[PDB]
Amino acid sequence: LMYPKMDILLEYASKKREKPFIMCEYAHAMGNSVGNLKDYWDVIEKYPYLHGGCIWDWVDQGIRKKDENGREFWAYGGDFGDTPNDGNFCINGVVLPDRTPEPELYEVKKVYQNVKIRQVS
Amino acid sequence: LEYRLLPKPYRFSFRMRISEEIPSWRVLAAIPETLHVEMSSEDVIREGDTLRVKFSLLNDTPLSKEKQVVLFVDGNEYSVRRVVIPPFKKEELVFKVEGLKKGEHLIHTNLNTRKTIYVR
Ligand SMILES: [Mg+2]
Repeated sequence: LMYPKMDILLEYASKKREKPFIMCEYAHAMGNSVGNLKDYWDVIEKYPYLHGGCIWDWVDQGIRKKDENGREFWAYGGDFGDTPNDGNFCINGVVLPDRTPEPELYEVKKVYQNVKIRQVS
Repeated sequence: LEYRLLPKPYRFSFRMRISEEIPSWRVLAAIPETLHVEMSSEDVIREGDTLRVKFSLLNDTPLSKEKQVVLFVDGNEYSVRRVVIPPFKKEELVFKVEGLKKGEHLIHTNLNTRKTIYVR
C-alpha cells in the first residue's frame, strides 16, 4: 500500500496473514516534512507481518537555472513558461538537487539505526 | 470529618540546621524537581473493546512527590489519579478508557505524553 495511516498497519497485524506487509511509498518528504517517523517504526518492530517500506523520496527534481541578475536558484513547474504544470509537486526529497542533506535526513539515520539501547538503571 | 487524617498516602518534609546564628527561612538548597514518565497502550482496538493506558513514574530526586495524573481524550478531561511517589521509587498506573467510536483518537496527559489511537 501507498501512504497508509497507522490504523491500517495495526488492522493487517490483527489476523493471521500468509503475506508480509510492505509500504512501497510512505512519509512524503515534500519541503519541511517527515513527521511521526519513529511512530511508524515503533509499530513495525512490535507487531507481526510488518516488514518496513520505502520513503518518498531521495532527491528533489529541481533544475539549475539563473535569474535576471544572474544568481542561481532551483527551478520547478511553471519556471519554463510550460503550461499546464503542477508547480513544486516534483520537489519531494530528503536531499536538495545537488544532494546537500535536508535536516529530515538526520531523523531517518536515527530511526533506521540497527542498535537499540535501554536504560535499566 | 474536615479535621481527621483518613488513611491515604501522605508526604511531609522540613529543613534543619545546627549553627551559631539563625539563617534566613526563605533560602533553601536547590534540588532537581522533575519525574521521569513513560505512557503505553494498544495503538489500536475494535469498536466496543476497552483501551488500557499504562503510566510508569520514576522519582530519582531526594524528596517525596505528590502528583495529580490527568488523562485527556480528544482534548476533554476523561479521568484523574492522585499519586505519592517516595524517593528512589517507580509507580505504575493503569487507566481504562470506554466508548471510543470508529476513527483516530488523541490520548495525552498533563505530563507531556501524547499518542494517536486507532479504532477499527
Ligand atoms: Mg524536503
